[PDB]
Amino acid sequence: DDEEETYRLWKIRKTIMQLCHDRGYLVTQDELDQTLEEFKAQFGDKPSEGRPRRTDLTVLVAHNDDPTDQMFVFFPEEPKVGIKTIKVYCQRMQEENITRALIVVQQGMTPSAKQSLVDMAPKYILEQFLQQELLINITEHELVPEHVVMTKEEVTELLARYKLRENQLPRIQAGDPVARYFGIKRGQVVKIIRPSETAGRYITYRLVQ
Amino acid sequence: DREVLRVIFPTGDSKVVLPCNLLRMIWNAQKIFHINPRLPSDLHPIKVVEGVKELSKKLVIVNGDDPLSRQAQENATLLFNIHLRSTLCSRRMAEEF
Amino acid sequence: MFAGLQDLGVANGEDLKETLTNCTEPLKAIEQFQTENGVLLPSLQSALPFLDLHGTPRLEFHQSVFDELRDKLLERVSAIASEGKAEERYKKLEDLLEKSFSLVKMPSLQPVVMCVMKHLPKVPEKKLKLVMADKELYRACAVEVKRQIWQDNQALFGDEVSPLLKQYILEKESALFSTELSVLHNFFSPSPKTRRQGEVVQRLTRMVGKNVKLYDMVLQFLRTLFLRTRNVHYCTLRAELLMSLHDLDVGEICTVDPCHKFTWCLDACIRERFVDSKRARELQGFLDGVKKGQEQVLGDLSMILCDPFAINTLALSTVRHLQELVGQETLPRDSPDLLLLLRLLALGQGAWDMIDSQVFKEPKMEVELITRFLPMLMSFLVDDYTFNVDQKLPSYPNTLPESFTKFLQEQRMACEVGLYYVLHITKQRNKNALLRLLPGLVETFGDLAFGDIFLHLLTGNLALLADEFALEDFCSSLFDGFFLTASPRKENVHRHALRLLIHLHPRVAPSKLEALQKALEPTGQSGEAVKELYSQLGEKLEQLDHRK
Amino acid sequence: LSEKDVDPVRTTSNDIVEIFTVLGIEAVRKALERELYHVISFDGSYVNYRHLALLCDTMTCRGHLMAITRHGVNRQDTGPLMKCSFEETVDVLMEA
Amino acid sequence: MLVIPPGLSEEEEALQKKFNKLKKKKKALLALKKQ
Repeated sequence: DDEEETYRLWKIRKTIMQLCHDRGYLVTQDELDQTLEEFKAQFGDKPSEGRPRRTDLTVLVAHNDDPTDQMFVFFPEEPKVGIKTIKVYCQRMQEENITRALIVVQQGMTPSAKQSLVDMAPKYILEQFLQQELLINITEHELVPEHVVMTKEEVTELLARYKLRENQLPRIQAGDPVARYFGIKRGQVVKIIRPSETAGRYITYRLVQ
Repeated sequence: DREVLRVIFPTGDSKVVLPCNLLRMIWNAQKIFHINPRLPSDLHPIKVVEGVKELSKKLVIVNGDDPLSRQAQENATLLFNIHLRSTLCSRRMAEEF
Repeated sequence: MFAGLQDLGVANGEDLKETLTNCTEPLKAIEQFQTENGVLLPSLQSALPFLDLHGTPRLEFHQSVFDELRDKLLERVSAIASEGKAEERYKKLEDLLEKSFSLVKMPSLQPVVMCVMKHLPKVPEKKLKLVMADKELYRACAVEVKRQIWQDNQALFGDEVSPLLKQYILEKESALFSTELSVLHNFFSPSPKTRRQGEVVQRLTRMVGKNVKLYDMVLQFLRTLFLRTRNVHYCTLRAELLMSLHDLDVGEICTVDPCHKFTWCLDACIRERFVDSKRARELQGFLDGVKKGQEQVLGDLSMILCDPFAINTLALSTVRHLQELVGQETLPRDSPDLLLLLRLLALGQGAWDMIDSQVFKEPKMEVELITRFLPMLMSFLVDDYTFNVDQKLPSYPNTLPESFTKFLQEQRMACEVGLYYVLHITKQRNKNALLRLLPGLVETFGDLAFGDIFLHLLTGNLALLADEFALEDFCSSLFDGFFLTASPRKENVHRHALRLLIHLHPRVAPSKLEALQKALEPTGQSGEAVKELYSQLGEKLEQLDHRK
Repeated sequence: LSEKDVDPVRTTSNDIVEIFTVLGIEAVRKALERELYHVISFDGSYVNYRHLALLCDTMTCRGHLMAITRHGVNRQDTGPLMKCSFEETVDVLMEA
Repeated sequence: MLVIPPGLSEEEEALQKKFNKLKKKKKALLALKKQ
């Protein structure tokens, strides 16, 4: 089909825009809430054997606070990404001066690709994202409370206030869907805001490990 | 505070669990001092306002003046403070109690 | 007081006087004259008695109607500002101003004209000049109108901002000299957004607003002050004002300025405390966009790059890439971004030179700098690494070439880079290379080693190295090699020495404590701040001696 | 959840492991609390929220679903003696 | 315009020699860590 593919591409694009907005990257208001119709009109309404193909709607976004912190979002064509595709993506990012990529695969990439991706991490950080995980925005689910990423200074302020070491905080693993949504790395602390039926509102903290 | 409750309590279930049974203590106060809820009383409403405000400062759960500490203290007794304000209203103290 | 009702044909107080003078029977004249002048409401004639039956004057009635209709006119003019198509609503506003400006001075109908000329996209210039003619109308103008009209009057704006300029300079010169010294809590510690959170910055953002002429006036003022005084705080003011305008996303100012993006980026650099390959690369890409006839902007661009915070950020970035090259065993010429930082620092430091000389051509760099200076400090760092290795292996050679001192004395880039690497290694507790490079700090470019930036950062770093202050050798070497050379004539050096002695006296040995006390007793030729610092030092040391 | 005309906000799944893998550790905590409340208040009784909250917080304190069995609480680093107090005493003693 | 000579300068050569010495010492140290 082509109509369902158009719907899928629009949906994943919308979720990527929301994710970039959540991380603090500068996403304009108009493209954040562009409905299906303008997407169809501007990209092509015919992904199958048509101009709205992949690698055409890849997006670079710059950080709102810092103009020189940017992220590519790529949509590879081959269902199973191999070493060649991530290698050419590395090459493309090489002439650019940016170090952050967001891959949206259609099926799980090859184990060699994952191993190279995790070996590449210290200089060039990039993540994979199955398109199935992107058809919905999980932070809008009622079960997922408010997640906020905490700066290092306020983490130190927390630790000083409660006089506890970082290993005594509750933990969250980097493989968590919300953790991957916010792209947080180890040693980084997340504030969590919940509505409580006994207090009214409860704030807890989680250390990424 | 009404809007805050409505976003904490969807489906409109007002049965909550709280420390002090305010209505029963109001009834006790009415019966101890022989209030006679038929004659006009001598209770300046600003006394009600200031009394609620100064009571809210004494019920401390998180102790400290740090902004983090103040936020934690405010969040800990948010629900009870909402209930206290919704009960000890100047109008409710002026026409019902 | 009816200046303007003569244009509408409204009979005025003079007409009342002449009718009362040429009157035969008062009832006729007064009644007819003010009843034709009264509110022509058909049903109003029945309301008049009932108002005054209790004795309540009908003036209260008319004033109540006036106030209610004033509320209504304010709401309706706000609705005009909100609703209606642009062309029709602008034309309506223009016509309504044209037929209502006759009563602009009257405080009764002032809100009408004030809101109308507030909501106009472009108020007629003749009426703007007339408003500027009357001080009351000028003071009553809204912020939008004041933005719209502040074009010709430059003396008034200069006088308005001069106390703000003075207070800003005093704040920037007092933050550097703060009684508390620390590396993390220093002058450059607050983010540019936090630096703009000040009341002065918000007042200046409100004052400048969206007007191009006001922005250019501020640019000229700051350029002239920087030219006269060589005070780099004007650079920080210009950058903060430009970023505060950027935060509002004012199109009429940001779009016309190519430097607004650069200033936003540079303040981001300051916020991140570093310049990576990305930052230097994009700053190069923007700098190379010098089109024909736009070379003057370079000077103004240099005006942005002469920010003390920006200079600190670029020099610390140079230090970090130098350490990275030491770790990587790679030359600076194999990393173009370090040379990019050097060029950026050169433009920032030569901002004043290019502004004074008015030559809008990029100054050139001598190659001996890169061929000898940076390899020398990298040799020092490699020597420290070799000492560490040989310590682990089952002495540290501190041979300092004098061309280090020569480069620091003559070259501005060598001065900045060497001073910042000294700061970094003093923060790093790198005692050996600190003693190695200390005799080279006696003379630098324009006493940048004795300047406020480096002296504050050095005091902050030594506050971390207070433990070494217990030993006599460390304090003796540091003081004799840096402070005692410029102590008797330079106020800033002696003030920084006094602050360091105050803040690090718990560790200093009693012999060195007393030696520094004798070396730091000010005479009558020093300022009052010196006396205050001496009084604080005496109190602290007396309290310490009381603990015995 | 990705199907059209399906609410992606209110749709739950009664399964804690699936919710953990899809939505995260806080979502599984809230869902686990709701499931315990449903299974306990089904008879019409009442147990104070503090006890469910404490149980759920201990169950999901380490970022992964900690089962209350020996495989969940003995793998947590709490000391050989209380571990042998629970189960497989001599085994954990030999390991220690 | 910035121009850099193709040849290696005096201090560059000394720095590269010290790079070589530090590299050899650190490789010997790592071999010791192997032992």
